[PDB]
Amino acid sequence: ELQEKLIAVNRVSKTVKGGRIFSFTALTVVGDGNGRVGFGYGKAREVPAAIQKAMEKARRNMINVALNNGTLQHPVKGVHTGSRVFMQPASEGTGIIAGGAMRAVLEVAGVHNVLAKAYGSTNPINVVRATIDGLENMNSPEMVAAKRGKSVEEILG
Amino acid sequence: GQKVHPNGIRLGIVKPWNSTWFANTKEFADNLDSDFKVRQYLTKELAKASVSRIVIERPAKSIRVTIHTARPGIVIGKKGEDVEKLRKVVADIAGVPAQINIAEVRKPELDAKLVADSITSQLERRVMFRRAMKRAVQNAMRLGAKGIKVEVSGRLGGAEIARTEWYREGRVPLHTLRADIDYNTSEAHTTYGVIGVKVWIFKGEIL
Amino acid sequence: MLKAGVHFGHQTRYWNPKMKPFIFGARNKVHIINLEKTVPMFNEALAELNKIASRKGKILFVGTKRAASEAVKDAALSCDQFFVNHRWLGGMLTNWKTVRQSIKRLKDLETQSQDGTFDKLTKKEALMRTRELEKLENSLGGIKDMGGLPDALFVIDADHEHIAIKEANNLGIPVFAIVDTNSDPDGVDFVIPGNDDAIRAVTLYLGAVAATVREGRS
RNA sequence: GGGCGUAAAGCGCACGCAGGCGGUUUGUUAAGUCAGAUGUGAAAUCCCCGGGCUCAACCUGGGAACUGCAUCUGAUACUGG
RNA sequence: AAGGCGGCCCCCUGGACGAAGACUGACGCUCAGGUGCGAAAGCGUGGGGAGCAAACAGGAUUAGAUACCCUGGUAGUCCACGCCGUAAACGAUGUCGACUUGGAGGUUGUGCCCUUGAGGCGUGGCUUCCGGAGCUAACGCGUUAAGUCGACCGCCUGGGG
RNA sequence: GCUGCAUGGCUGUCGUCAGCUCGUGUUGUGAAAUGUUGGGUUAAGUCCCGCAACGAGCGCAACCCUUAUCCUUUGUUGCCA
RNA sequence: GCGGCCCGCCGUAA
Repeated sequence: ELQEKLIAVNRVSKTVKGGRIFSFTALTVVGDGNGRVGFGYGKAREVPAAIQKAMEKARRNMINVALNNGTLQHPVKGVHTGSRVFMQPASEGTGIIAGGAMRAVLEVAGVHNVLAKAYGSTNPINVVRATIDGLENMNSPEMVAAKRGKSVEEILG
Repeated sequence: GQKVHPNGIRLGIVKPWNSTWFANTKEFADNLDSDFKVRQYLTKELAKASVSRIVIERPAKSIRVTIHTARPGIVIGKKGEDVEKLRKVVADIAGVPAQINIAEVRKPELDAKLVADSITSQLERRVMFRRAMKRAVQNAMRLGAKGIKVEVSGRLGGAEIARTEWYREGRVPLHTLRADIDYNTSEAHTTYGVIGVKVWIFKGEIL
Repeated sequence: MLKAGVHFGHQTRYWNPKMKPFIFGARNKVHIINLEKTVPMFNEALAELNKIASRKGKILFVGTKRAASEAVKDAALSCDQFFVNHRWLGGMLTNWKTVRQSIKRLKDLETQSQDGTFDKLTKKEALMRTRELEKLENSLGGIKDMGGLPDALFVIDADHEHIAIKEANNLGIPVFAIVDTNSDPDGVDFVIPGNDDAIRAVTLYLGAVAATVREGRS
């Protein structure tokens, strides 16, 4: 039932006295239908082992996000060490418009009508933090009222 | 050339022989020639059968052959007609009376020669090399073994230089001589060139 | 509670600023703990882990600091509890599926105490086998037959056992720790302020805990 | 809707005219600032609501905008006098 | 203020700081263009010249040595009065104002308790070194921020050319 | 007959040198690190103590051959007390 | 604690 996606497979090398030894690394993201999402990065000597080693470590770390009818209304901007991201909610009928990794993450997260743009560096690992970027700090419409000690109506206005 | 051969270094301690008999210095050459001729002739037609090894003994007056196979049904064929044909043709080869005995291989995925033949026959028909040796190792460890190692080298479909890969499990200590290792090899006349296979099986120590 | 037999923090020179509201004005250049505040939440924290014992809490104790090292095992095994007292291994909780086989190894070895020299009488194996068996139970004495994943956990010294606390947070295991003026509340803050380096105080704490946990089951 | 320790980038260091910015009130002030209404912002184009050419490009009807500019009155929290 | 400042005595003169009190009443911050002060080397005129030492001369070493080593050695380094206006002129961090967990010190004012002493309660200024949150590509910085903000100014836009 | 710079097997080689790696878990965005480091010891990653490591595999040694002392079985073609 | 001793043709293994 969980949705899984594979993004990047790049060879990585290390040098020793006898020469160069190679390795493969893979980055994968695992998501539920409507809010649970997680990603995993796994080293290995061979590609299939890398995939089967990243899958389970991506399964363990699942994080929930609040959203309604395949979106949630918030102009959220996310920042990381090198990459900078920004996404905003769409109205309806629009698909999902975003970059490469962003497309997979927003697809398996459960959002179905959103607008997003990627600034800065385009390395897949840093932009994969789009989850942690805003979705972790995503704000709930009733939670704001709860912490302000008011009802949802007055907050909505 | 780095490794001494495991079989030779253990031939007298924890290993049997393939042809135990006696002959003086005069009749060594013709005896060996007859042994080789019989072995190769038998190995030719029985390639379809899962033939493991052939044992030849001379009780100072006769020739006897022993065949180890996991598939005695085709080895004998429908009935003794195949065995009678083999005995008469080997009597033609060696005029001395001959007896044919058939052994049994209980575990086809044992007998490193047999698994080598299986994997090379798989590689004959254009299959990528990873799956074949992987499943061979899986079968070897599934039936219970304290060690397993497989080696392959040659042109693996690419024009570049020949590479060499090996997967191992358990313990396969070749520096301890009491340990029994089933080691053999085989080759296939592939389109890009001859590809050799090596297999080691550590059944267990012999005390 | 009122016996005033518990000493106070190490020294104002070695003090952690994260514990400002749990302090009293120093008068001999030594911090004084606020016993008027230690008692209430200490009892309110005794409450739930007394209740947890009703759920077979399988609580553990860590006292590998040689000041309460002998005392922890006394309160340990009192009702049913367990302990570790030598060389806390790194990640035996997170990597439990690996260190489990060491418990299995000990459970295979101690049977050879009944027949380990009568199968073969070689004197060479006896000494090293005995030393290996003794070494294995020196650090796994209180864990020699656990099923794994203890529910609760009790700590004598926080910073001295920060590795255990960090190994507890990731797995969501509640923690009960005696925190002195040098440590800080970071883990599952069932904080128990009090002098960790005082045999009288630690013995009193252990006695109170052991009495509390005993009635958890019945 | 960028940067200036090591990737490009803080004047060698000071004084200082013209400029930019302005502690806390009290009252006037209506300059900026905010709300109205009045006249323009042609036609033509674009959008919307539709029509007629076999639909259609093409043509046509009405509304929207024409983000501005001008005048009178009101508002005086904030900046300015 | 920056460049920088060292035997002792005298003369003229500038700034910061502390404790307390009195007074004036926003008179403030930053500044394009302007003005002044800027290490060493170098230039002009007149004095001085112990030591050292560009240039230069011999002697060595080396395949060669034009250099590193040795023996000598003029300008200069010094003084008076004028130019020059550049330094890795570096904390490679522009000037003001405000807020944010700790510490060990050093130097210099001042108060109160036996001040007995070198005790402790403090309380201002400037400095040195670790270090939390936070920030950073990382190295690292961290109340003397590269943390959170406001005002003004000066600079940057691929590498060579 | 051509092609060891297309190839299987077979050798030399550093070098009989003592090192070389993996599983799981923890540390950093990352290449990677830890284990394999520190105190003492061995011919040796041979061991003991301490340590975010806990364990594993090829390696080391050993199990092989011959020789160095005597004990048992048996004396031809071998021995003569 | 101070004597001295220079160079290595162009492209090449995934």
